[PDB]
Amino acid sequence: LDPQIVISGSTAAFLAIGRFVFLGYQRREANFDSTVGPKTTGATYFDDLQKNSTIFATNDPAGFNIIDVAGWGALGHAVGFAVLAINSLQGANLS
Amino acid sequence: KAGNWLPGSDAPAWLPDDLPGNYGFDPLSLGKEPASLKRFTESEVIHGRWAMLGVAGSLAVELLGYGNWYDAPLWAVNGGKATWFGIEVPFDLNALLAFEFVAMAAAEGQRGDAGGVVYPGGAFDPLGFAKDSSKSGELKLKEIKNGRLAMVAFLGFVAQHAATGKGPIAALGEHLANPWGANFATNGISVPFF
Amino acid sequence: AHIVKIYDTCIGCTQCVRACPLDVLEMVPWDGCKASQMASAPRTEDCVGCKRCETACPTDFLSVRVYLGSESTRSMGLSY
Amino acid sequence: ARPTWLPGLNPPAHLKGALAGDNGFDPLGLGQDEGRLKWYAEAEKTNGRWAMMAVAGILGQELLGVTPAWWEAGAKEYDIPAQALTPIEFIVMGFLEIKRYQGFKQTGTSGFINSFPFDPAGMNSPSMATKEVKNGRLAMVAFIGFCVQALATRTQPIEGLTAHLADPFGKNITYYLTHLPETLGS
Amino acid sequence: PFVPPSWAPSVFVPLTGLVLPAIAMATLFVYIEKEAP
Amino acid sequence: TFGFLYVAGYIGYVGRQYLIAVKGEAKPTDKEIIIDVPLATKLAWQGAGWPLAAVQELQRGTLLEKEENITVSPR
Amino acid sequence: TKLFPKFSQGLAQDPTTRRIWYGLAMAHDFESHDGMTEENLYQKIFASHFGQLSIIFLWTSGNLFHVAWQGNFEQWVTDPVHIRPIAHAIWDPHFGQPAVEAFTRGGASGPVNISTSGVYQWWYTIGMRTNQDLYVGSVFLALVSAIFLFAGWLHLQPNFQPSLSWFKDAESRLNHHLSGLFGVSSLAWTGHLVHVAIPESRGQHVGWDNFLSVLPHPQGLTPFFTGNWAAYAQSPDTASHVFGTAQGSGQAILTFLGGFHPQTQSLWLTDMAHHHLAIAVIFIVAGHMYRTNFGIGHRMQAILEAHTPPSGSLGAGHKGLFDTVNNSLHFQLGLALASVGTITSLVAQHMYSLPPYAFQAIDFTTQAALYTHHQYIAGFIMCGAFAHGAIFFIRDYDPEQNKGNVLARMLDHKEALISHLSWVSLFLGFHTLGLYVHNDVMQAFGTPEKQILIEPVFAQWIQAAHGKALYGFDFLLSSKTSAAFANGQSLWLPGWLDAINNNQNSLFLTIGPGDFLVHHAIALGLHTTTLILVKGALDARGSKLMPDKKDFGYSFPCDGPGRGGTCDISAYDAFYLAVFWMLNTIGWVTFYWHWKHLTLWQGNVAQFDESSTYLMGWLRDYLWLNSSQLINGYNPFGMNSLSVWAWTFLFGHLIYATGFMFLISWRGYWQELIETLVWAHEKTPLANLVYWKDKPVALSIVQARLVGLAHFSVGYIFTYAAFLIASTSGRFG
Ligand code: CLA
Ligand code: CLA
Ligand code: CLA
Ligand code: CLA
Ligand code: CLA
Ligand SMILES: CC1=C(/C=C/C(C)=C/C=C/C(C)=C/C=C/C=C(C)/C=C/C=C(C)/C=C/C2=C(C)CCCC2(C)C)C(C)(C)CCC1
Ligand SMILES: CC1=C(/C=C/C(C)=C/C=C/C(C)=C/C=C/C=C(C)/C=C/C=C(C)/C=C/C2=C(C)CCCC2(C)C)C(C)(C)CCC1
Ligand SMILES: CCCCCCCCCCCCO[C@H]1O[C@H](CO)[C@@H](O[C@H]2O[C@H](CO)[C@@H](O)[C@H](O)[C@H]2O)[C@H](O)[C@H]1O
Repeated sequence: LDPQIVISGSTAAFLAIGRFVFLGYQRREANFDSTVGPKTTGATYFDDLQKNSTIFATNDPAGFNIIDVAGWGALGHAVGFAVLAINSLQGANLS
Repeated sequence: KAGNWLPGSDAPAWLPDDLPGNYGFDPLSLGKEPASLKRFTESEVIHGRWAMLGVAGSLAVELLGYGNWYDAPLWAVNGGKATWFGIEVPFDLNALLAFEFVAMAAAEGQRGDAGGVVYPGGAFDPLGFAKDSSKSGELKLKEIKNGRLAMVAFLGFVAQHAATGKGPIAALGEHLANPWGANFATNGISVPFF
Repeated sequence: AHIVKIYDTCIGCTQCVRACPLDVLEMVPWDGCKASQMASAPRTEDCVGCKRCETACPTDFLSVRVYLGSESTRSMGLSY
Repeated sequence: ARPTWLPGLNPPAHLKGALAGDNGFDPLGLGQDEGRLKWYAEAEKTNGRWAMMAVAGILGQELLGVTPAWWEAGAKEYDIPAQALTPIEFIVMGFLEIKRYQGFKQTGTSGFINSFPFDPAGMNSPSMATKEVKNGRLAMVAFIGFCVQALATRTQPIEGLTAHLADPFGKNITYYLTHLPETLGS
Repeated sequence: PFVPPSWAPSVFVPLTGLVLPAIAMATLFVYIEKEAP
Repeated sequence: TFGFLYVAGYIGYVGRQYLIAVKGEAKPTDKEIIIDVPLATKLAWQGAGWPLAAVQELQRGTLLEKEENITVSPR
Repeated sequence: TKLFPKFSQGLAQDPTTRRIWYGLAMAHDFESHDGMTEENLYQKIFASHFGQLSIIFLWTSGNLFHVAWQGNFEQWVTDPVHIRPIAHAIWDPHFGQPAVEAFTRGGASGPVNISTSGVYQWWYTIGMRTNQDLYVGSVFLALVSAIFLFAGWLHLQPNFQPSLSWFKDAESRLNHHLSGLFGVSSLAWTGHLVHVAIPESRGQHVGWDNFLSVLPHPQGLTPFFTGNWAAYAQSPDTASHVFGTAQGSGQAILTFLGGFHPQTQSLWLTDMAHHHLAIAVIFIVAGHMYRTNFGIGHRMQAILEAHTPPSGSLGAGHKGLFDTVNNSLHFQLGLALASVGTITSLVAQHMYSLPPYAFQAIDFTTQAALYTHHQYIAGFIMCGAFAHGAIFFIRDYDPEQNKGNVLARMLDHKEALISHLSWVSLFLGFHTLGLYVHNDVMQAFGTPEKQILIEPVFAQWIQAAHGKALYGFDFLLSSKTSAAFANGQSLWLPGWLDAINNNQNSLFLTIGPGDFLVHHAIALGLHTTTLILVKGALDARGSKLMPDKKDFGYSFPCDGPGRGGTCDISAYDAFYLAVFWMLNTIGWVTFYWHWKHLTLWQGNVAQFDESSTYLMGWLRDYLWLNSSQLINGYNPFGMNSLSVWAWTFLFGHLIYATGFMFLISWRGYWQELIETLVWAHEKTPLANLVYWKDKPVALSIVQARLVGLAHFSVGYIFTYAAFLIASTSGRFG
């Protein structure tokens, strides 16, 4: 199989559904983590290491920041190589 | 109440009377919690609707002479090409999974966000059969009764094939040939001591 | 030194005081029981932890309790 | 509203913009203790300063026809035996670095030997401080590029650039990562 | 470079089995007996 | 397997019947060291139908004590 | 007052010898120290863990150094089949000349010990070939030990001490440990196997000097980046390959052969490479599950709060458990020991049947020692897992914050739990002991055909499902028409089925009635040991005989002779009694493993099949028969190399018997005896000039139980270790 089509194709699908299908659902479940509350309430260096010091703002209308791009892109790459690797096993000698 | 599953019994309290297809059948009291029953009510309809499509599809394939429901995906294994009504299809297995996963995710994801809708209507009822909303009681009862019947039938397809290995239509023909000598009591599988 | 505590279920039978082999306990006036007396532990520095007092208490559960603690010449019962 | 590494991203609070080259880039929030950020800021420059000299040295050695490649320099034998080089380096570097640290603790700035800051020529200003960091960061990225390009391509920095210029689409990371047997089999 | 001398056991076995234990026991005995100021 | 269980249930059921019988007496403890042989023989013969009697007690709910009538330690 | 111990003023004020003993025994119970705070508790533990890590890497360094310095690794690698590995040299001035000659062997300069830890096979498998390879590893690990020790010091300093909240960031630690500690380490280990270990097994040297110019595979990373991952599985090592040489070798670096290397009788290196690559991907992925500073992932508190069954069957469910686990170190330690303790057993089970190191199977002494070693360590860790679960209930459990959740409800029906464990233990003991005694009487009366031999049909049915065709079940992998057989017939079944149906290896040994009885005895051991430990935990907070046991702590002597007597009533004493049953259980396991393997290694498996069904066979044909060489290590005519194990064998019996003294005779007798010794010293002229500073007293009630249990355990271990090694090594080695 052509790696460029399969890997890019799978990544596009996983980015497309993530942006257009599961974005609303994913955000709602992320608020279920708000009900519990913040991890720590302190002002020491080690307490600062547990806070969202940097907020990744995005200009995308739906709020599809880079962290979401990395998450959904990784799944597409993972699925893409699974498809390629399995298809490679066809026509393998002594393997 | 659509009937009584066990004549002379008392209907469970937690099963509302107007619920379509309510025969009072809940031996294990799985629907006792109102929140759980609400989910079960939706799942039964969705399971039945898929079963109705599946049983109709499984019978249709063999009636028209295109094989049985079990052999349909063998082309993707042996190396042949897909066929629909005898018309060759240009896709392969890995391609098919792509369209289905994306297509079904969009539809099911859209349905999921509706928060438990089971009778949408509107664009899903173009002919307006249930637009009345008052006479829909019978149609909802007819849908669930055919849905439950289809779910039982499909389990028969899977169970029967695992025992005899023949298709649903072939099995029916074999029963009619020798009703007393060809049935579940003659598999050699269903009843070990027969 | 061990810790000895008297709880408000005491009926003032005096059996704990009689049982104690080191005169650690004593009876004092009280108004919380028919006997109008309660056990007291003013000299716990001499307690050895034998728990003869607990053996003698009739109430259920016990009204006198001994919690073995830091050791010393007196609490370890040494004559050398 | 200074430029930030990500469009439309307000910089985190612990980054005030006072430091030179402060683009608000700290996704992991490593620098939030004022006692560590000051140490890291000094640590950023010194790594960059060594990188800047190293990149110039590798490029200079290649441009002047020095052989062998920069990653084989140690194997070559020089006037001084390799055993004698290390003790000399350890004593000299230990002295320079120890006094480098002592001055930093007292003054909090960077200098050389006994002078802190070490600016004999009097060139020093916020612009010069900014230019040092940006050129330093570029050298740090550049040096890692040399190391990895030596691993994959096994060609010296300028040599690799010429090959890319001669055949841009034919020669690139795509070609080398799929032709390791050919390049390493030579 | 790594290989120790052939006489190493002769020195280290008595050293770690008879000498260091003696100093260790003396150190510990004095330490436990030491009284607080 | 079913041969042993019938005898094992027989022995256990007979003993349980006797123990319940003497709990009603004025001094149950003296009826345990000194066996009431006439009663024991009566219960010994009636135990042959223990599986029938055992099941009927289970369905009528008199086989088990109530959780509120059983002493337990602090927790 | 005395300085020692500095962490407890109560001990320092004690004028008796109890101060010395108790100061040692409470050193590491940081929660009980004077002035301890929660934040200081975590920082001390963090520092202590650096110390443990440094010891582990220093201990490993010492093993590498001594094998290289005094071992025969370079000679052993040439002919591993017919050379005994050397552990270290002996310099004992007490030796006589016959002893010096006796222990000289293996072509060594002088007396040496034979290694039994299997480090030779392990190191040889992973690519080590010369003494300099071991020397560099030894120096590297000594350096790593130093670094961890420095880190322990560093993070105790004023600006580097983590805060309390840092130690309680559960989501971040799990993400790192799963992806980095587990995933990346396994990915790195795959790199070693692909780049170093596998080439060394094919006769090609790869070291730090040339590994950058050597291609692990003829096609370098083109298959990887192009998705054609199957190219890495082509041309594997053939069945004729000679390990360590290029004859018969292949080119694949990732395979799924699924069997044993025909020569080394161990797992293929290309399978162990693909194994570690596979789990590395899973672990790296699994480490992106929890919340951090980036706005994605789960929060473990949310997961626990959700999982409450809607029917109320589990009450409140898992509500409140996050704080219960996140705030108690004894709860966390109990889960760590329980998980690690089970995995230690799994290591022992799988290493003897799927030997991963080349030439490990033929070294019978090594295999016996490795299995016994890890099973006894697993047994101790399991007892500790329950001990700290009992400590959690007394110290950290808060009834109000766990109201109605799963943990609280366990205490609600503790009598039901204990009653049913009691029934299972009684049932297994009655019928397991009864059948053995029945078979013994039949053998005594000369009617071996009257004994009760029950075929392990359920276990033999499992072996059929895995492909063992001896029993004729023709089930799943044992049937050539099943889908399970067909699908795997091209990946790993040909190798797996070949190995499982080879009856000369330990992969799913054939089992019979002898194995039925022993397995049910093992179940009795597990259930009874659990009963003792589980009772000690559920009754830790109180009972009818002592409603307020929690107010006294985890470990106290007793509540006195009142209320009938309360000896051994604390939760500490339940653990103390459970250690005996753990040793008894692990003893039955290791006797069973050893005897079934000795008969296999001699080829006469029929002896175990016939003699293992009654208890006289064990005493006669296993303990008595195999002691003949051990007890002849030294005799009135001379001595041989086994005289050390003969001496250690009696050494174990003595420590074991000495433990009986601390367990049978209790304190009151000894305290009164010591009082006449105090009188005698003071009245003796020329001796009363000298005097003591700590008033002599008898050991405490609790101390003697530990001291007696320590002697019991040590004598237990040393007796069987000497017998296990001597019987196995002399027979074949
Ligand atoms: C800014 C420095 C720089 C420049 C000008 C070049 C230029 C070149 N590189 Mg080099 N390279 C660099 C950095 C650089 N490289 C780095 C950092 C690495 C390590 C990943 C490499 C690794 C590398 C390889 C393996 C190869 C080249 C090759 C090439 C040539 C073809 C272009 C190519 O394939 O690039 C595409 C691939 C790259 C890796 C280049 C990336 C360059 C960007 C600008 C780096 C940005 C870094 C970023 C700011 C870091 C953020 C970190 C984050 C955590 C915040 C060309 C002469 C090829 C060649 O023909 O060499 C002779 C070749 O085979 N480069
Ligand atoms: C690793 C520990 C260790 C070591 C190295 C030794 C060493 C020795 N033991 Mg053993 N021993 C040990 C532990 C040890 N033992 C233990 C734990 C016990 C109790 C179970 C015993 C019980 C024991 C007994 C009962 C006997 C020995 C004896 C010996 C000697 C046997 C060889 C011989 O013929 O010596 C011959 C010895 C000499 C020629 C003299 C050697 C040097 C002497 C002892 C000391 C010289 C000191 C020096 C003049 C001044 C101080 C120097 C210093 C500051 C550096 C030898 C000195 C035998 C012996 O002869 O003891 C004296 C003996 O009878 N040992
Ligand atoms: C990637 C980052 C990273 C890494 C590598 C580590 C690594 C470690 N951390 Mg962690 N830690 C991290 C991030 C990380 N941490 C973060 C972000 C935090 C803050 C939230 C912490 C907070 C933290 C604390 C508070 C502590 C640690 C500790 C540890 C150590 C645990 C003990 C150990 O060595 O287990 C090694 C374990 C394995 C290699 C795996 C064991 C399980 C496998 C399945 C066993 C079998 C494998 C294989 C078959 C065995 C082969 C054996 C061979 C003989 C053949 C370990 C070195 C503890 C410690 O010791 O500190 C000094 C400790 O107290 N960490
Ligand atoms: C990593 C696991 C781990 C950790 C961190 C701890 C930590 C702790 N445990 Mg736990 N424990 C563990 C494993 C662990 N345990 C295991 C595996 C077991 C089962 C055996 C137990 C059983 C256990 C009990 C029963 C108790 C603890 C207690 C404690 C605490 C005090 C320890 C102390 O003071 O020791 C001091 C150490 C000693 C007195 C000596 C220990 C060595 C023993 C006696 C064996 C020595 C054998 C000897 C070396 C052989 C010589 C042979 C000869 C031939 C030379 C401490 C918090 C105690 C506590 O206070 O809990 C609240 C407590 O009551 N633990
Ligand atoms: C060989 C020694 C031995 C034996 C046989 C037992 C047996 C038993 N122990 Mg004990 N135990 C031992 C050593 C032993 N222990 C030691 C050394 C310790 C360390 C202190 C403990 C600590 C210990 C604890 C802490 C516990 C047990 C428990 C048990 C029971 C486990 C279940 C069982 O097997 O039921 C079957 C019963 C038996 C095998 C007992 C023997 C039955 C004989 C053969 C009956 C013979 C009857 C016959 C008619 C002859 C009578 C003659 C007579 C009238 C003259 C059982 C009663 C557990 C328990 O009580 O669970 C309920 C429990 O909690 N043991
Ligand atoms: C702007 C814009 C746009 C566009 C966009 C785009 C074009 C994007 C892209 C994106 C992308 C394109 C992304 C990507 C990502 C990726 C990633 C994130 C990856 C990852 C990976 C990984 C993680 C891997 C892993 C691995 C390895 C390494 C080995 C083997 C195995 C595995 C596979 C697992 C649009 C028009 C739409 C709209 C408007 C605006
Ligand atoms: C008391 C206490 C405690 C402790 C506890 C413990 C110590 C426990 C243990 C436990 C244990 C120790 C457990 C174990 C378990 C296990 C299991 C549960 C297993 C399972 C398995 C499975 C399920 C498998 C399956 C399979 C098979 C069989 C074959 C094929 C493959 C598969 C996978 C499918 C704590 C701390 C909590 C605290 C509180 C209290
Ligand atoms: C061969 C056939 C295989 C079929 C496999 C099917 C796999 C299904 C995976 C579902 C993954 C989760 O996706 C699904 O989560 C929720 C339902 O659970 C839905 O989301 C909704 O669910 C909640 C519970 O009903 C609702 O209260 C909320 O409105 C919302 O959170 C998502 O919109 C849907 O996409």
